[PDB]
Amino acid sequence: LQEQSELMSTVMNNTPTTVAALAAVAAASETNGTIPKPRSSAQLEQLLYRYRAIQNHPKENKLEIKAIEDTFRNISRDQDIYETKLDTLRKSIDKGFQYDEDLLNKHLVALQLLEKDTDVPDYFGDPDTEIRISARISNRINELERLPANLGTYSLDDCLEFITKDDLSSRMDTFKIKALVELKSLKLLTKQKSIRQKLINNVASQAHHNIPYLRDSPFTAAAQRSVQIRSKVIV
Amino acid sequence: ENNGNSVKKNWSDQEMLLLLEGIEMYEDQWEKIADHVGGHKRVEDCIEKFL
Amino acid sequence: IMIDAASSFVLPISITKNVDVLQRTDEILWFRGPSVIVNERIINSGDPHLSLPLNRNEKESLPGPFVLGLRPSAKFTAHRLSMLR
Amino acid sequence: SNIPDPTLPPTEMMTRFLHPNWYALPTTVWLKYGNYNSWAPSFNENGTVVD
Repeated sequence: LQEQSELMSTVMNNTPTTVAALAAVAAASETNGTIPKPRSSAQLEQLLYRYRAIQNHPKENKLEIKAIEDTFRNISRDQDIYETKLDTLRKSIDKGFQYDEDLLNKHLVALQLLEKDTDVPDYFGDPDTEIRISARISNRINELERLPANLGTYSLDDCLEFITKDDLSSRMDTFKIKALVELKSLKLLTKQKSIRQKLINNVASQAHHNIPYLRDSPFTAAAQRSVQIRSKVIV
Repeated sequence: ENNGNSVKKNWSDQEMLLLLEGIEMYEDQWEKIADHVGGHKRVEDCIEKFL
Repeated sequence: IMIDAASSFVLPISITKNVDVLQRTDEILWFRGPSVIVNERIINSGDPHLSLPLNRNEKESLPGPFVLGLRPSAKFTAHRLSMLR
Repeated sequence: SNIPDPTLPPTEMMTRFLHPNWYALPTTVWLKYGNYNSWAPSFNENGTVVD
């Protein structure tokens, strides 16, 4: 029941000592299903440090302190094992390999593109798959609708402009425009499809008056000649 | 900016932003869409760029 | 809430004799509201006195607001001037 | 604006195309008179392309 988020809400509300999530046998064990070993760098570890530093005063009303100390012992043991493996890795380095540049350029571009979940090439009907396209379009829409509007830029070429305390250089909004062109092109996607349907169904509905090899055909010329036959009168 | 741009069919970020602004304003009447870019772009050319 | 208000007024008596530092029409523009003074348009969201980390009454007068303005060093500017010509 | 959201159920974009190389052409129409008519002109063609 969001045991890692309840401590964050109690830290943001500045009232983590009056309730302290009320860790008991029926409350601290229901939200955990021993803490579940969070995987953040410091966003969920400093909260555990503060949660240990606050509860040093009651000293008996919370029973998960032993599990938190065992988790800290596991973290220290993993840190010591990682330092011994880092020493073994730095002592196990061969002297000469002469690593090339082209394979490095192949690895860096692919590892940069695989960070932010986009397509990378190798260079080494159907409604079931359209919902999967719409779920990726709406994902980027909901991602671009969470950016702050007060976004400014700073390039490495501004030092020739001599920006004073009140200067207003003309290279501040070079990324705020590009953060809106994508957001308003993902919304006009259904707008351009109507123009494409009005264009293709007007340039391809005839297809036998401007294209020469389709109007120079023996079947098509005879058909266009024979559909214009006026009905014969009687007597 | 307000000055004249470079040679045509370059389509910088201002010219790409103002057309998508004007389409969300009017949704038709491309004579009122071409001048929202700045007037230096054609009605027959802005449709070819938007498609 | 109205948008198309005037918010600009010019007195008819032209006292434009010693007035050249203000904002002229090209007369003096007189607004309905005052001006605002912004020191620096860029905010350094680091510099942990503002971000307040949860690790460890202390007074400290920093020299100048330019710590919170992302001011580059002069060596890169001199290197760019050497790359200019 | 009045544009729809791009997570809408009409998104196929090709459902009423009917390309002109798939048009039905008027061909010779075979007619039937009865069970004992073997000297009559059997089929009919008015504005047909193929034989």
